[PDB]
Amino acid sequence: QHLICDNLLPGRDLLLQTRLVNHVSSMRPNIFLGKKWYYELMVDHTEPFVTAEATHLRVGWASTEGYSPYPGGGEEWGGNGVGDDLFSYGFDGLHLWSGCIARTVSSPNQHLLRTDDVISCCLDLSAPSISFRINGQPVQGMFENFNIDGLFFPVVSFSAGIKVRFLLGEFKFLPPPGYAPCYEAVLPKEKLKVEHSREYKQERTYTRDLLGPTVSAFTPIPVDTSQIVLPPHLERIREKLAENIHELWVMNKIELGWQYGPVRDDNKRQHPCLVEFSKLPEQERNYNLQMSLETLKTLLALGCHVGISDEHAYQLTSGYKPAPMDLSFIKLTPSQEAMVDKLAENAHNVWARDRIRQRRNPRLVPYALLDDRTKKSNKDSLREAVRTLLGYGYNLEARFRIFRAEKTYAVKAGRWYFEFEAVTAGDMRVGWSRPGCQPDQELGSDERAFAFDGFKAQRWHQGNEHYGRSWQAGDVVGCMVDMTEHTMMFTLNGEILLDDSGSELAFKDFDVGDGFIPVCSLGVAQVGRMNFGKDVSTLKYFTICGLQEGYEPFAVNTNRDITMWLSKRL
Amino acid sequence: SDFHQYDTAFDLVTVTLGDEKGKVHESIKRSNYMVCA
Amino acid sequence: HVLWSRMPNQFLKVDVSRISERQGWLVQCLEPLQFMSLHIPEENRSVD
Amino acid sequence: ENKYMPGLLRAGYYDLLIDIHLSSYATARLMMNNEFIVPMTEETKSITLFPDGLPGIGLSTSLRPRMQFSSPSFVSYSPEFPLDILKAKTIQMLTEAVQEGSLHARDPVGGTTEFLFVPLIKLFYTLLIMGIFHNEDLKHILQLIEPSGLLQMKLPEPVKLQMCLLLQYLCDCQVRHRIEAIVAFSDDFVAKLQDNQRFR
Repeated sequence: QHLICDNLLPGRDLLLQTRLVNHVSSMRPNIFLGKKWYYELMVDHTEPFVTAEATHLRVGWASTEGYSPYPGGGEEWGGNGVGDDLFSYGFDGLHLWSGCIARTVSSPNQHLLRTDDVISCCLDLSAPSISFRINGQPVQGMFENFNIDGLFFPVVSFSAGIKVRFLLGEFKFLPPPGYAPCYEAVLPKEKLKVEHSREYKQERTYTRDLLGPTVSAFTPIPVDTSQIVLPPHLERIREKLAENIHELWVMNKIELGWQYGPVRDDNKRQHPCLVEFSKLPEQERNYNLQMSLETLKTLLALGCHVGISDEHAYQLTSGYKPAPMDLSFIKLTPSQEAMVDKLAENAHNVWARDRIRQRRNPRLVPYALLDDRTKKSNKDSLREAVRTLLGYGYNLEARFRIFRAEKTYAVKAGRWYFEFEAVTAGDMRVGWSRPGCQPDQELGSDERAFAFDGFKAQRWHQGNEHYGRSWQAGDVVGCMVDMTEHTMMFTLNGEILLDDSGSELAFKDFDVGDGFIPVCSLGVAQVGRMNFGKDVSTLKYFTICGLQEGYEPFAVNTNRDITMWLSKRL
Repeated sequence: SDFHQYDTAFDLVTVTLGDEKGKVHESIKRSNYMVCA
Repeated sequence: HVLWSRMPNQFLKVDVSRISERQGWLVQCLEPLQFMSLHIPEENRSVD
Repeated sequence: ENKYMPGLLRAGYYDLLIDIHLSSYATARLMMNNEFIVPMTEETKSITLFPDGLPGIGLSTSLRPRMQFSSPSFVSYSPEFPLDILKAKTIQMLTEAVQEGSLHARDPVGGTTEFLFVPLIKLFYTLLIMGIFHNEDLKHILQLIEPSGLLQMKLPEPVKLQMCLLLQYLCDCQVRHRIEAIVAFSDDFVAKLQDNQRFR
């Protein structure tokens, strides 16, 4: 018995060695970053020992494609810093992790993460300059040469009786190394909502519902318009368009009390380009001549035929007053107004590319990601420019999740029930399967799975078979195996779905093999809940159909929850 | 063992130290990992 | 061994008690909760 | 504490906590529960013989040698553990098992009712022998079982086998209490009798 030990047990690697680990809670504050970036963090409570463990408090960065923090379910005892996309920091003896490697960069404090410290973080775009600070004291620059795919985000992960702080802006402390605060990318349309990081689950009111998996260098670049040839057939109509685009721009100003003046001054209400398309020369009138040529070139950029289909065809102002047409009565097509958004996008990205040189003007982003008010002035220039083409008669013509319950409850006898109350619609394959279903394949795409893509209405044994209905957001699906007469029934809010062959029984005349497992799927970004008894009153349509036909909920059996499985994105 | 990159590719990793400012403290490591032709 | 794309993994019956805010972003998780976890040594990775 | 721990694994670790820690002092007292060597002290003199029955009357004389636990240290003999943290968990575990068993849940914690009950009661019984559960905890165990319930239930084969051995020390607690009583009589009786030994 001594001899069994020494040859086997101190070696520690032939047996399956084990150790308790605190449940790593991972987070993220909603906001992707891909310029030089910066954020801050203060600690409020730690409790460094409430277990027989130093309670962890890791701070760093991670990518979108990569870092799926399944809780403690990756490499050696899980957690933060474990990934090659993870670069964590902050602990008893502050130093970092990279692939969970506790390399030992020193500091002017060597102090534990306690209830007092202020963590100062940084990152650059295209420069991998990541180095953090405690209370604004340099911690000896660390991180270099890492790839950038997706957009990096703050992470902070920890587990004890902890409250801490971000500081994003509502700061308390901010030196400028690198620089831009993290409040700068709150802008686009999204508000901030801090979440639990990538989250196969979420804990809700009925029981826990299912989210999976996700949907993922923002530099503004226009498409080239100068390498596009306009024939002299179209140059004359373009100069007719440039003659129309100049005087409507003259009419666009003078409604606000403007007038012609040689001094180019906006406060004095005098502008040098309100006098005619002919009298302003071809560098002063080329603000309207070249912009109507490059618009019809950008029409030929996106693959559109801007050609002769029809023959080309009031407030008195203070210096020039013609009368072109009636333009907004002729209705633009949806392909034509989309090109007006394209002319708004292509021209503004030229200015965003030209202001790469020129710090950091607040509209230095692409046209799609900026706010909708700067989108109004760029579209209304190109929506009226689209009305000059239709007014003159020129037509413009333009992975997945797998869910299954506990294999012990691969039920084998009787009439059983569960339900699928469904929240968001998409690829939602719901049903039953034998335990031999490879989650490595897509769901329902074999002989061992009896599934039902709820939305799109098609049911799944060995591929397509249409059936039933497609559910609306907030419909209970309901699945009903009869183990005796080997049939399987579907409902939709307690309303039994008929075959396209003419019967209520969905999957009919299988054989009971090795039990059957309750099975659902998720597409790209869809949400669903699987309630398996436990609260028999919350079975919303088992009361209608069910109790009558003698079906069984799951947790009539149990007193515990059913711990399901999913195939990881990892 | 930490590798979850299911791509058809060359994708991936160096750490530096400091000496209270640095001044070198550069060379530590490279792997993540390895590629030939 | 081949890096196959996906194999089943647990629901992890109890995980998180997260709390956060807007004006100051007061991040908070409370309950001390642990794994019954091992690691297989010779193809090293950790499972529970 | 683990519920979603598998059935096989449940039985193992419960056996470890016995075999790593409890087993040696447990089997130490298995021999000595049949020995019954008692002093003639005042606490031995007192014991009542009766409720003025109850097996968990802890007047707790005759020897039954004492466990002495060495802390796990690598500077160098019975490995030490939180006995008193553990004992409260076990009553917690039983009432987690009895109540869920009496409401007839077919979850059960291991996967079968075997692994639900057996290696807990084994852990209990090994802990029962070792002279723990100060004598209001055992009254709670009798409230859990007699009731004056776990024993009421249908139990499978090796389940009730373990309950059988469980019940045996309970009968042995009746036995020692009667033996501690009869010494309480005889110490009083011989002192009367030694007077009658010397009227001569």
